[PDB]
Amino acid sequence: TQRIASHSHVKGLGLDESGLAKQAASGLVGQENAREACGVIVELIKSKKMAGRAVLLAGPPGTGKTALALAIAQELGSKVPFCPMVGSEVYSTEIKKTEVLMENFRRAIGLRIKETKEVYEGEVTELTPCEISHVIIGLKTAKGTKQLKLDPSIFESLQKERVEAGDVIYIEANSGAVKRQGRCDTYATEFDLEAEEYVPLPKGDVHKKKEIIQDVTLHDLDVANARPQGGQDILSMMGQLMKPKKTEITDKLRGEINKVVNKYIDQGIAELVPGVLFVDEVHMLDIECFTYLHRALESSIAPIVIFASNRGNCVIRGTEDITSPHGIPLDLLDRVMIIRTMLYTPQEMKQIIKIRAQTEGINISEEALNHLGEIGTKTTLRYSVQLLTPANLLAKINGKDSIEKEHVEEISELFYDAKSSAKIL
Amino acid sequence: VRLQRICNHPGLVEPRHPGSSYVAGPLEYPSASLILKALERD
Amino acid sequence: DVTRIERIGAHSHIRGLGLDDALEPRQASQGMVGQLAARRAAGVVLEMIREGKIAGRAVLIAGQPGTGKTAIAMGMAQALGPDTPFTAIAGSEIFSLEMSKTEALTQAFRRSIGVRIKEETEIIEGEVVEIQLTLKTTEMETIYDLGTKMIESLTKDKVQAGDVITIDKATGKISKLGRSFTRARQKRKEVVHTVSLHEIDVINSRTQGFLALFSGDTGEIKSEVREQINAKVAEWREEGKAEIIPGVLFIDEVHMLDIESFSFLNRALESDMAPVLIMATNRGITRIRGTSYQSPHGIPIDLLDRLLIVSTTPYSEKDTKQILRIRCEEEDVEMSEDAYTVLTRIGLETSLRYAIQLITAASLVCRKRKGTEVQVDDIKRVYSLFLDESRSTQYMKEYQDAFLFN
Amino acid sequence: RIERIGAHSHIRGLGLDDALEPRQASQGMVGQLAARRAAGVVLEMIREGKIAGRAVLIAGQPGTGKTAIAMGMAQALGPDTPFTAIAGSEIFSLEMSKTEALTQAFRRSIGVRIKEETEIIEGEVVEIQIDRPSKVGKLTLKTTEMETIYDLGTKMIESLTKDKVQAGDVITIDKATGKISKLGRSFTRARDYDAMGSQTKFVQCPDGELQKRKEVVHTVSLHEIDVINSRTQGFLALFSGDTGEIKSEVREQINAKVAEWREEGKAEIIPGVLFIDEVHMLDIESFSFLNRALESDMAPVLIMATNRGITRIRGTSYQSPHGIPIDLLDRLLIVSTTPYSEKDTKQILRIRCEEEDVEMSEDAYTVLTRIGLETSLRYAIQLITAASLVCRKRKGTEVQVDDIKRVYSLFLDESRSTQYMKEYQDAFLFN
Amino acid sequence: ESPSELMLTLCRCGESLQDVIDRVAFVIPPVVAAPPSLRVPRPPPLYSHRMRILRQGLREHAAPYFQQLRQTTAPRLLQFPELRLVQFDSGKLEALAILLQKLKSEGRRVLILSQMILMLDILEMFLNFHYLTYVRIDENASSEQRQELMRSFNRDRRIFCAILSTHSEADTVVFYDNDLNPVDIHIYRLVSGNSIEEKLLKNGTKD
Ligand SMILES: Nc1ncnc2c1ncn2[C@@H]1O[C@H](COP(=O)(O)OP(=O)(O)O)[C@@H](O)[C@H]1O
Ligand SMILES: Nc1ncnc2c1ncn2[C@@H]1O[C@H](COP(=O)(O)OP(=O)(O)O)[C@@H](O)[C@H]1O
Ligand SMILES: Nc1ncnc2c1ncn2[C@@H]1O[C@H](COP(=O)(O)OP(=O)(O)O)[C@@H](O)[C@H]1O
Repeated sequence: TQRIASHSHVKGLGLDESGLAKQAASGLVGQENAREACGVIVELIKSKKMAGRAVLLAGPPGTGKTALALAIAQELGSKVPFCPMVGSEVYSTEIKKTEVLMENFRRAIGLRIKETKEVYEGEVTELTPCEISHVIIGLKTAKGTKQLKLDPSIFESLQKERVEAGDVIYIEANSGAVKRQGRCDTYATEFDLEAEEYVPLPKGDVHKKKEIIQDVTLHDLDVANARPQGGQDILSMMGQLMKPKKTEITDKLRGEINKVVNKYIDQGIAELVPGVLFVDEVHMLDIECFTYLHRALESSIAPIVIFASNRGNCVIRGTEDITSPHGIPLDLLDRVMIIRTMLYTPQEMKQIIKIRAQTEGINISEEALNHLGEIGTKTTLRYSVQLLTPANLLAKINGKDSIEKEHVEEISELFYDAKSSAKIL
Repeated sequence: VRLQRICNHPGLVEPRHPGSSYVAGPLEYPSASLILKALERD
Repeated sequence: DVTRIERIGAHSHIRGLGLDDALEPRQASQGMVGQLAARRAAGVVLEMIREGKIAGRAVLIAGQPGTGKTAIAMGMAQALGPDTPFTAIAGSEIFSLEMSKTEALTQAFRRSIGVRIKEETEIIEGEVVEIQLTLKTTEMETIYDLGTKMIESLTKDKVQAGDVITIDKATGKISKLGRSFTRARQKRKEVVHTVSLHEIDVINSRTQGFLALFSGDTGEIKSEVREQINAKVAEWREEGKAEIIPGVLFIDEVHMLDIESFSFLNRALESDMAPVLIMATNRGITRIRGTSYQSPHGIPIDLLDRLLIVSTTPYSEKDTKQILRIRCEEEDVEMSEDAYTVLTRIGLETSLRYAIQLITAASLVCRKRKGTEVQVDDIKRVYSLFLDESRSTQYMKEYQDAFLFN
Repeated sequence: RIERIGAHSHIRGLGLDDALEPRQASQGMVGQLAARRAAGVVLEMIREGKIAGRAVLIAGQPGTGKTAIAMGMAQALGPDTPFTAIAGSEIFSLEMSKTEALTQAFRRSIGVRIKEETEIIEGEVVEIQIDRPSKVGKLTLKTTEMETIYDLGTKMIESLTKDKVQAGDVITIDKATGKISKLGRSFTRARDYDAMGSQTKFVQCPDGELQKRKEVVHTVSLHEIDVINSRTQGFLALFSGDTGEIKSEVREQINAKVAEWREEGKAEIIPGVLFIDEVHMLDIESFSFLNRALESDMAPVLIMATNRGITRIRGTSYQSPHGIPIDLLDRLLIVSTTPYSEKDTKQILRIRCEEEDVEMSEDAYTVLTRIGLETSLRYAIQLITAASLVCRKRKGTEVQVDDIKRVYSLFLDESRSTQYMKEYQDAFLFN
Repeated sequence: ESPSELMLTLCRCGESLQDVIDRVAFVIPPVVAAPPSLRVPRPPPLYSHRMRILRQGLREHAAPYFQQLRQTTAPRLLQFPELRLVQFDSGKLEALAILLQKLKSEGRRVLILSQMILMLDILEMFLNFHYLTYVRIDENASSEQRQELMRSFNRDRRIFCAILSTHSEADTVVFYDNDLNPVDIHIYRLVSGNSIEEKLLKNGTKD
């Protein structure tokens, strides 16, 4: 099976229908306050009506805030869109960071569309290029045969298809996408070592139009419009060949796109589905980023945002003198929820250790479990988790299967924690 | 009926289909030809 | 339920201006209440905008955070209505690597202004069922002379029986916009367009500047085209072939502007074709951007001198109750008035934002309770599970050691 | 041959027995036996390849083989497994954001192996006749077992006539591709004419039946797939390295498609290994970004090296152990290296002398070992070849301790250089 | 001056420079959009003349290499996973492939049996994928067509394999499906029954 990461055990928030947090469920423990709060938030987004609300998490480092976001995603299913990122990626060498944030917000939302589409394929019978415009193409298929006018654009496409007759093609009127499928299977015997392959005549009508539940983000709508790879005019082609550099997108484009999407919704064909945006290490953002967040969260179309930080009241990035709680400016802090996190005790450590051991499926002595819980009490939890694989390797190499205290101590003197290094540095 | 489909081939039903991309309609902008009537002193 | 792109907004409630016809305040209407002095000042400024006889006047709105100056600005914007240009942009959008700095502010200004123009065009059609000249018609038929592109194009055109697009009789262009008068089942009009100088300049800049509009790519258009187009606009104004409708502009968080920005603003305001401008900022005495100078709101003294100010004041208790009830009905949530009172208290101690936040959480909690009316118990539980600024600051201060750098 | 005797050429592995006990000498290595144990465990776990995202750091005195340990690891790993070593200063670039650079390195480290069946034939060019007017063609081949005769395809005709193959040659053609390849001429093929033409060797006639199916396997890295499909003719940029801001939607689309290809036996992934040197050269931004860069499943194990102690965090004023924020520190484990002992130094220098192929006196060994111990090992390593050159200038073979003293006097060392700078402080400006 | 040794493979295990390209390239944009077209009333004929002159200039200049340029920057819009899917679709085709390879090693003409009409088309896909011969037998064909097909089979030995419509000479066939009506080769029935699909062929009674 695919590899297993640290945050793989997580599968669900572990709440109960009543709205409470079961002590042991879906790979979670303790922090009933946080678990029920996440329940409230997931219900809020399930409302699918509120827009612009935002929340933040905090607490001791390595308490699973990332795990909480992941579990929210787990219980959210797949239909709703989702997007992670970090403060570091905001800095770019292509466009301003404001535009990076706005692009993120645009792609947080999702869209779903039911689309017509009209196709044309068959076996090429003839190709009469009467007067360019009058390019009639005769197509043969098991159902029968037809011949229809053509667009000189598709004429050039066919030219470039290297197709004459007795071969299979595939034409879509909307995109005008032109394509070949090798040669017909009728000519499977003329020669013996002719290179090109063969496929049989289509078993359906030349014409067919089928609907499809397509889904796209508003970000992709904007970007697809911005740089018109579509079209075929030579001026457009030349515009395409130029280097693909991403550019800041004018907001008038945004407004027109919003209007057109409103029209599409009024057609009843398309239905909207907002997403949730998760941002990690928000403290890494500068003062300008928070300044623009102030306005960005105001929009009537902004999806729900989440944050994360593991820092005290320290200096503010891009500010270098003011200190604010968690480093986030107090003004922006005024605009957000707050959800905290506790610390743990040895028993919870034993519980989570059992969970992880099952996750990677390793037999272990209960004494080793006790000693490892003691170590975690002394050290950080992440340090305790990291010891599992070396212990397993020690067990396997020596031929035994379950882990014992001897292997635990062996790993102990093999590797040391940060504080151990510091005291010996 | 539904025994033989799976017993022989699942593609016999729900035939695998090749995806594609959306062909958005073109974008238009109203204006007046007067934008160019002048600016050509000559 | 069915939703448009927009949804419940943080400041959706407002729809206009709670102003009397005599530019006087009515205590509560249009989704806003209180702050009567700012209300009258904003009415005066909006009247200035309507008149538009003066050129490029500037105003600033101060006040401690929380006082919804953005609310006032959005109320102004609604009051203007969808007939005059209005531009709103925060302070950080100004820094863009694509173009230089002064260029970005100059483009902003030239975008804010607006030029209107109406035009006419005669277009008539005949009900031609056959798609092939023989301009089949039911009102009055024409066999007028035949072109070439029209002949080779309309013949192969795909159209339903009796359908009649509003084709250009005056020209013949295939304009597939109109419908059939009666076959399937004329007005020169005054086509009115709105345009800004940022549109005219980019359109004339190159062969396809309209592409650059959407692409947001063009940078540093030479000032020569700018001045020439200004001359062209003026000489169209004089001849009556065109008219101007001076728009407006809004900026936010001007405290986050460089000193060079303020100097360029001081120059540019002096110009003639400057749309009216509005500002926004909260802090009091603060350091200016780029140096150690402490200045009122961190704005250069000279720029302040050539600018006016209007202040706001906190909300009293009953003001808070009024705002709470209006936003509670806005969200369509119904409370027990004891809940109203306890929540109003809490909001007074903590903040306005905290209450505007708690309302929806309480609504959802009650939905889980399956009731329709929320009481104090639910609010207390919600406030227990989530924290405000002060409570979180404290809780850190107990765990200060855990959190790094503290 | 392009290689040359390098400082770390003497390294050939790690010298660990099956139970991972290091051997006091093996494939050019000895010392830091605890470090050798830990490294053996790491290599074993890499072979297991059942887990992702693990990270480890190596700290110790400078010039204590940390790079040597890493290179022995890389050698023992083998070429099949992808590997890549980079320097901290290298990420800082004027073409891309740092985060994009880190993503590029990560994706480079991981590799993908594609398996696919083949269908080909090969044999002598027994006879050919082409019949230009389209062109009619007839041809036959054979092998060491039987013979056959076939018609000729029109596109086959163009292919071969551009190939201009000579009858009697040995070649192989794939039906689907219809692309031919010459695999070496044969006795009759290169028997040629009376006319000179050319001269060439021969190859043995093929064997087995003409048709052979056969399976081919390939390998490519994730970043390579990203780049090739990114710009649609961004392929040539692979060499130019001009790729910029490879968008995230592309990343996720590739991840989805590769996963689905994976669980269907189409191909097999392989968790590569990535090593970064002078990790302290990273700022706080890179620490933040990579801190989460380990959760993504496609996470090759990371190895870091740095000798600092309680140093200012790059880009700020914060002292931290080795200048790495504690958030990362708790996410990884450490290994320490001790300064070397006396006799082990003798062994190391004898190994390096063997490397250089210069064999000299025992008193020279004693004196040079003591001098290097007092000053540093690296200066001794420098003096090795210098003494070799001096002795060869003497026209003898055995280097003598007097020659060692001569060369030592010739090339002052660090301590002597600072002592000199002291001898005249005002010699050089800005003191 | 002109080393131009060769464009070396990018570590693709021997072959390279096209197989990697056509194996890896699969990306499709989520959306494709046309260029925006400005809407103006009657425009000046002078701008029209200038832009049309530009439209003339662009070609001829591009004409000689307009074609070569046009093959590129035409981003793929869709794909078609091959019968490699058959791997995860039906164990029948993958499991038989080996025995069909054995038969091709031997060299008997092989007629194949089945009942579903669409399974015939799928098996035709299979045949094409393996690069073998074929001949289709259906029920829409008339009797003279049936006998002409038999004549094609017998007169021509070039074909190697054939498919029979269940409705109604060589020495290689194997059953495929089940039915209720009566109407040295080894017949390895297509029974992928590791479950009740065995009893599914055993009794065939009212119960
Ligand atoms: N209920 C839980 N069960 C198991 N592990 C947990 C739980 N809560 C937190 N963790 C641990 O927290 C770690 C993740 O920490 P992380 O979220 O990155 O730190 P922070 O919470 O400061 O962002 C994981 O290794 C996970 O094992
Ligand atoms: N009555 C209100 N209605 C809406 N928003 C308010 C109200 N009072 C305070 N605020 C909000 O408090 C935030 C910080 O206050 P302040 O900056 O003074 O307001 P503004 O953003 O309007 O300048 C503002 O973003 C504003 O939206
Ligand atoms: N125990 C050893 N065995 C063999 N060679 C060694 C040993 N220790 C050091 N060396 C040699 O000395 C060098 C030590 O440099 P190193 O400490 O790795 O540099 P850095 O401090 O940059 O990591 C190595 O390149 C290696 O060639």
